Amino acid sequence: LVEKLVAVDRVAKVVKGGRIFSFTALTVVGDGNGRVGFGRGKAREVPAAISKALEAARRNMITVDLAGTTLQHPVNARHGASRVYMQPASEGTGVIAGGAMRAVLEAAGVHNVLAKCYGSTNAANVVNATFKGLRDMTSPEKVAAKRGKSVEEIQ
RNA sequence: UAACUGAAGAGUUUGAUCAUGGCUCAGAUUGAACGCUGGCGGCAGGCUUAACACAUGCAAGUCGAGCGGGGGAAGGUAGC
Ligand SMILES: NCCC[C@H](N)CC(=O)NCCC[C@H](N)CC(=O)NCCC[C@H](N)CC(=O)N[C@@H]1[C@H](O)[C@@H](OC(N)=O)[C@@H](CO)O[C@H]1NC1=N[C@@H]2C(=O)NC[C@@H](O)[C@H]2N1
Repeated sequence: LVEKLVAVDRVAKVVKGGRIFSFTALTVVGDGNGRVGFGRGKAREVPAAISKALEAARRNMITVDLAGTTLQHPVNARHGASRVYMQPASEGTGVIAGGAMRAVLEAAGVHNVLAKCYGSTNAANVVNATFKGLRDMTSPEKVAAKRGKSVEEIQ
C-alpha cells in the first residue's frame, strides 16, 4: 500500500498571552490497482499529524475502474473554486500533471494521463476534485448495463 | 511501410483560513549587444540606427563578315 504525503503546513491559534502552533498534513494512500483514498490530520507535532492523516486516508477510500493504465474517458471535475481536467494518453506518455493530482493518480494506478488545473490550486481542494473525478468516471460495462445493451452495441 | 502523440506548476496580502486579484519566477527563441575567457574544422549569417553626406577605383559593352576615312608594323621590287 503506497502512501504519499502531499502537503504539511503550520497553523496558529491565538490565546491570551501568545499563540498555539500546530501542524496539519494531507496524505493519499493507494494500492496502485484502482483503489485510493485521502485524508487530513492535525496535531501538535508533525509525525502525529502524519499518522492521523494516514488513518483518515485509509478510512476514506474508493474503487476506481481503470482502462488498462489510463482513464476511460476525459473527465471534468470541480470542488469549490478548484477545477480539474483529465484526459487519457497513449502508452509512454507518463503522468503529465501537477503534484497534487499526481499523488492521487499514481496511488490509483494511472500511468499515462494528461491533466490540468484551472482556478485555485489549493492542495486539499485539488485532491478533492481529482478524487471526485476518478470516483465518477464510468466504464463501457456499466454504460451497457445501464442502457440495457451490449458493449459491442455501445462501441 | 511512414508522414504524429497532445495540455505539470511555484512565491508573495493574514495571528491562522478559504476565495478573489495583481505582481514575480522556472521554458522556448534572436541578424543581437556588453562583461570575463578563448584551440581547430565544416556549413551558414554579418549597418535592424541617418531613404544622412559622399573622396577614389571598378559595376555596359560589343560587332571591320554594314560603311567611308585614318594610323602604325613588317615583307617584296627597285635603285644607289
Ligand atoms: N456547504 C455548507 C452548507 C451550509 C449552508 N449554510 C446550509 C444552509 O444554509 N441550508 C441548508 C441547504 C443544504 C443544501 N440544500 C444541500 C447541499 O448543499 N447540496 C449540494 C452539496 C452536496 C453535498 N451536501 C456535499 C457533497 O456531496 N460533498 C462532497 C464531499 O465534499 C467529497 O466527497 C465525499 N463524499 O467526501 C467531495 C469529493 O472528495 O465531493 C463533494 N461533492 C461535490 N463537490 C462539488 C462542488 O463543490 N460543486 C459541484 C459538484 O461537483 C459538487 N459536489
